[PDB]
Amino acid sequence: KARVYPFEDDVEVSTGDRVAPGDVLADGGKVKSDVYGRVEVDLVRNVVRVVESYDIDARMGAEAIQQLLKELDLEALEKELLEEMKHPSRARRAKARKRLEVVRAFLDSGNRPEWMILEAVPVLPPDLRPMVQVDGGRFATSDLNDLYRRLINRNNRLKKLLAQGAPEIIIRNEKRMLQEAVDALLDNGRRGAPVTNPGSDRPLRSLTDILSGKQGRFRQNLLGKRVDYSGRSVIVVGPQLKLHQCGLPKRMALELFKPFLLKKMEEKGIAPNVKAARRMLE
Amino acid sequence: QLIHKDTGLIKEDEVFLGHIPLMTEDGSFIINGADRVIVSQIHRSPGV
Amino acid sequence: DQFRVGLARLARGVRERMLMGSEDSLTPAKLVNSRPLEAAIREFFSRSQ
Amino acid sequence: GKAQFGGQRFGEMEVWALEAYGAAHTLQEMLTLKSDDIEGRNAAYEAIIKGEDVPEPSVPESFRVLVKELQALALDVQTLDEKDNPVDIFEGLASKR
Amino acid sequence: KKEVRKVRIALASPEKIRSWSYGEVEKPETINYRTLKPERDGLFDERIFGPIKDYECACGKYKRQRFEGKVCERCGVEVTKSIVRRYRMGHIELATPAAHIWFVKDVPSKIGTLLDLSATELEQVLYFSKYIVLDPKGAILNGVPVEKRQLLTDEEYRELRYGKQETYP
Amino acid sequence: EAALRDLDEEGVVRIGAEVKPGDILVGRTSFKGESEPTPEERLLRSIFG
Amino acid sequence: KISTSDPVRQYLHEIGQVPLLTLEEEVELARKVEEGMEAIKKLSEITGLDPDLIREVVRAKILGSARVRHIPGLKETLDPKTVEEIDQKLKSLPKEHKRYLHIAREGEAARQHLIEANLRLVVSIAKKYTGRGLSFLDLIQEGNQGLIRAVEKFEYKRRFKFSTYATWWIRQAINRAIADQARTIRIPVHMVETINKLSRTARQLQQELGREPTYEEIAEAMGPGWDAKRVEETLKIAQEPVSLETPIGDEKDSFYGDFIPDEHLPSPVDAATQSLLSEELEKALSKLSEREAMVLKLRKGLIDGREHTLEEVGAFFGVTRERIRQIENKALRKLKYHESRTRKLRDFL
Ligand SMILES: [Zn+2]
Repeated sequence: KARVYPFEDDVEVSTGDRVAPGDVLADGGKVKSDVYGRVEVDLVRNVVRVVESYDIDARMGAEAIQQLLKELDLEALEKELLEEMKHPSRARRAKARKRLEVVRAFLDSGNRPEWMILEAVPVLPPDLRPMVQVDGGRFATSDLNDLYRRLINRNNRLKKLLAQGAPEIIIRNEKRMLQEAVDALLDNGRRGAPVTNPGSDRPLRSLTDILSGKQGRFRQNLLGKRVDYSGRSVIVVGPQLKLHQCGLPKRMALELFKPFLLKKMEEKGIAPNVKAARRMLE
Repeated sequence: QLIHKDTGLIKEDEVFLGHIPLMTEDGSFIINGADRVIVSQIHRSPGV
Repeated sequence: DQFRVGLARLARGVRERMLMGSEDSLTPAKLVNSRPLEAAIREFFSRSQ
Repeated sequence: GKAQFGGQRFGEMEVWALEAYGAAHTLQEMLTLKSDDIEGRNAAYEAIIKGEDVPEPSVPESFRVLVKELQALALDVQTLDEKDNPVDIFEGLASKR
Repeated sequence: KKEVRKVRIALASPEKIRSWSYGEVEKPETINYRTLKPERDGLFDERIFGPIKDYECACGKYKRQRFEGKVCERCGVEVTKSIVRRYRMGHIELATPAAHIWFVKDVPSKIGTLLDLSATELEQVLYFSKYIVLDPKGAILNGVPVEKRQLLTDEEYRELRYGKQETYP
Repeated sequence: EAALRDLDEEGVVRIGAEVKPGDILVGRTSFKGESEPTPEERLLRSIFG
Repeated sequence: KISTSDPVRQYLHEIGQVPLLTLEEEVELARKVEEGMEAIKKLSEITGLDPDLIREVVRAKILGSARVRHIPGLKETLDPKTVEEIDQKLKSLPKEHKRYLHIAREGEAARQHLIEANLRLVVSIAKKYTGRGLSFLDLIQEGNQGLIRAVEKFEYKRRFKFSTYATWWIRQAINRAIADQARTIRIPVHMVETINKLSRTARQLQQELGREPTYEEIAEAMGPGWDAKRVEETLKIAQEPVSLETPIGDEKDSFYGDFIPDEHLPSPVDAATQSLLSEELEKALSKLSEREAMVLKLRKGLIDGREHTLEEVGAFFGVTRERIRQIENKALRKLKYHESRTRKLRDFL
């Protein structure tokens, strides 16, 4: 489906452009083409095939979506949906409000929809996802790095490809994969689940996972901390004790107050300085 | 015993690659120096 | 039963050998490997519930 | 450690109990100084050593850490005051450039 | 020296994001194994996250606390408590935009629940992988001129890009 | 040295010894801070050999 | 269907691909590419502009506009402005030259086709490089790029099948990336070689030897420069490694990490000690030879390298090493023994 436009005398454009009818085409202007499409260059009969393909923009993935978010005035839709609020008594009025509150929150508490999309992926400080040596020549880490890795890999690969003006397919496809890696990191399992490529097909503890440790319904979460001046032992009854008192193994007591104690020591001839008492009790 | 279509009956009568634990005179086991025990567990007998 | 798993896990191994196995350069234990079964049982006891 | 003891698992159940009484500080220091607030403890120790009073509780790594996790999840978490003005919990090592 | 009274939670401006990053990870490289070294421009490139040794650069050209916070004109690593390594954040710059799932698999899928898009059908279909929607313009048609933004398929897409062709052996 | 009274058997402590929390069942030595002596410590150390 | 979590199949619609690349076709396309580049060369030259630059252009246009990188690395190339500028230029060039244009044009377009048509050849290969340790996908895509290269680097002029040709490149890009991204830790290739080389042998040994041969055995077995403890270090180095998030024997709520302690940071004890240390130190320091007490400290105590005498001479920007020796002496000496009175740092060691 293309319009054969044979030419002769003057020249045209370059086999790939969108034309409909464009300012000029060929032969010193003796040629234009009210009809749309993209240029194809024949070099024999100085003829030109112009398949019709007006320039439309239909992108995939985020980019696309992202655009939309930007290209959107809330102040608008706001009062817009506001006009479905009661008018269609019960049917379309339901959805309306639903969709509407969102906005209000966005609209109100200053933010920007576009934000929900990504191109700037944060990274935890190292010592929070450390890499440490352990046993006779081996170390350990957090899955993140891994997650993180694969991700980077993908993105950088991607770059080249574009830099390679490659078939938008593999490209798209690539992006596709990338996106995956993306979420894969944020919250693993929310769609298909990746595991240590090798060994235990156990999933990798992702952000969310790690976070709320939701893989337990945040009902059994590992809630609790360890105290410093704590201690434990078995109990016995002290008939001697007076209500507000309680027996305490010196030995145990000792540790719990070491510092204070130390000080006192020093505070008394018996102990010249600190490290003294310190070792002095070791 | 591995044979061949040519009735090639070559029989390497040996393969001790794997060894398995033994049960003590009393009935327990020695795993990596640790006295280990195995608990006989129950289930739903196979039938209709 | 545990003996069987790593056992069956060896046959899997041995069957993957008929593929690139020579006419008769396969006979004995060139088709062999305990590790899989070795682990199974080993893994078993040692790390059994 | 081996020749060194561990700390008591202070949990919600105990938090709850404490709360009930109203010993704000304790619960704080309890979880901060006595546990997750780094700089604190040392400063704490020393203080005690010199026979001094106790400094105040900052943010528990647990939480800071948390913030990061969030951020790592592409999520700004902002500590603010009355005037609704952001506050750095990392006091610097967060502010860049 | 003072106290707080209000905590906030807002999305992150890529700007804000970038407003945090003490650098950008460009390299996967974890640590060099021969010496266990935070691979340069890698995930531990302390040039980004900081000294691994409080108050001290890489090449060591700088050490003592007597260099408060003076960057290295060589290893390009600052001088301060290595502790900051568990606090500073770096980023990655995405060649292409990627969606934050928590606004998709969470229903209403905020974003879609914001574009009259099927919290799945619509949203998913497109973004994730296979199908495309008409971004801004669509004059050409198949009977129906355009969809300000409605969905469309590949063959659909191409049957417009390449118009219509056919090979005959 | 009084802390070596019993663990004198060229590395190990001599059998049949009344040990108490804190004594040395066995003597071991390695290298810390990636075997880098503190400059702070440096000085101190020099002052006594 | 829904959570049709099988990118695989999708990409696998490569059957919708028309691999109908008969020899005659492949051929044709081939030359059409080389020529396309040769052209670019003329161009750049016949223009004084960079070649890569050119083709970069040639692409975009052929690559349609619905594909233009909204962020050409964020403004690198003015995708919407500096672009046409070139076009009208080239277009505004004589036929003889301008002809080369549509050549490269077709040239690139042709390329595209060629690529795709063999995207399956790709896959048919990745299959063999499975398990080695990398997402089939990643595998595919990598071989995919190795392919493109193969394309680039390819002289059709020498009559012979592309399949069999490129097939090579693919492999490389693959292994290439395998050695690269495989591990959690960056390690040399030659490293890899040997590593596998090892493991492999292990079998050929364990089997025969009936037992698990060790260093010695293998070190020997291995070859030219193989020491037991060498072997040793390798294995150690060839390890996976380990997750901190690994659940512990508790099998309930314990994780490796819950046990790894920190040593880089001083316990309030030490912290205090050092601060406490830093104290009396200078306490003594001050009441002493001003510039000469500071000397040693000013050197390593402030930066690095105390007693760099042959330096500290000009580091004092004056006196010679000869005298330095002396100073130290009395300095330290005079101190300690004086501090034998006022006992402070005496409680350290
Ligand atoms: Zn430096």
